[PDB]
Amino acid sequence: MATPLLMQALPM
Amino acid sequence: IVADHVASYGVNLYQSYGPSGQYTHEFDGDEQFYVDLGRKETVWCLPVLRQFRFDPQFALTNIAVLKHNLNSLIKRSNSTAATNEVPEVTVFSKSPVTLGQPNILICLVDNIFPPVVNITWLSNGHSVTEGVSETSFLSKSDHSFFKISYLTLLPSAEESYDCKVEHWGLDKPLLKHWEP
Amino acid sequence: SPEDFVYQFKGMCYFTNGTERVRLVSRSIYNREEIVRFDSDVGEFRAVTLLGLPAAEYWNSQKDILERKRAAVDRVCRHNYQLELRTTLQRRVEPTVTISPSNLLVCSVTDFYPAQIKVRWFRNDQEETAGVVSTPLIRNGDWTFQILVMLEMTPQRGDVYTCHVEHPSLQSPITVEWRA
Repeated sequence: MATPLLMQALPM
Repeated sequence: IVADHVASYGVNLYQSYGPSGQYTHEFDGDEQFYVDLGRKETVWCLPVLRQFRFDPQFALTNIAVLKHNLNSLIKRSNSTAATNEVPEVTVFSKSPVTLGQPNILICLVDNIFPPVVNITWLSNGHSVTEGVSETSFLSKSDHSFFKISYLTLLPSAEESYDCKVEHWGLDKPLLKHWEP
Repeated sequence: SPEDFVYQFKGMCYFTNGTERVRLVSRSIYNREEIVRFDSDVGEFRAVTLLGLPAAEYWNSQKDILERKRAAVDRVCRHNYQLELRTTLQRRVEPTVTISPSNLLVCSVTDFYPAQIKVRWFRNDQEETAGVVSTPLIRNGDWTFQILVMLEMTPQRGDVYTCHVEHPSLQSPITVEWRA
């Protein structure tokens, strides 16, 4: 891939 | 934590003052890109990385979550506001100084909390803004930040500079001086 | 001084020996207080302070959120490392080495990447360590570093001082000499 992935913030 | 390499994918920041957010990825302490939230545009900070694609929408979604969490936490913390730290300011050149060879002045503002700061440059007592740029707020493991400002110049005996730093943790704007 | 309430979310990956050992820690931080984190070594959310307890409890109770966090080490960390391998981990920038007296001799090693570097001072054929102090690595913020390595000396007749620099961007050490 040429695509960095990210970690998703979760809602409280 | 011991490791050969450390990355943040990403550093998400949101604060009530402004309010304002910041979304970046860091690899080994350097900024890979940031998302300009207002323009919904990814801005790469290292040329070789421009071959990649990161959809700014992903950052907008994360920052929206942070905004919702921040407001939940303000009340539960009994409105415990940020403590104003004293930032530490250091000014140095990128390369050894030889007069008439282009160089860059670097002003490192470290231990920044909260991440609100004004970094300006004075060339012979008067403010200048041409040739000035800066990093985003870069994260640290103690959860404070640092930021670096730059001033492109041609070193000469007749010119000296100051990095001027404004922050709530300071009594007065701190002035760091530099001469060739 | 106006008040500020700050929220941070960091999605961190710690790499050792390529992707042989990878540890993911996502941190939720109120002001400067880490309040919840997911550590892939632990495998569930853990509150760090009372402020983050209901978040951790709530997040852990959602099995799908949990399964996604547990897979993030492979989906996010190991995936992005493949991009780093083609880019950040191949970046090589060769240091410039300069010796200048400030007695005290200063070896400036400027504009290198990556961070791994070894600077040694020699007097004649022998390494000096007793009278040597080095700055920490100085991060320029533009994906280069510099470092200053200083030598306290009492120069006798015929003394030859050598600053010796090893770095992954060089096939052989750089050597620069200086005589009183």
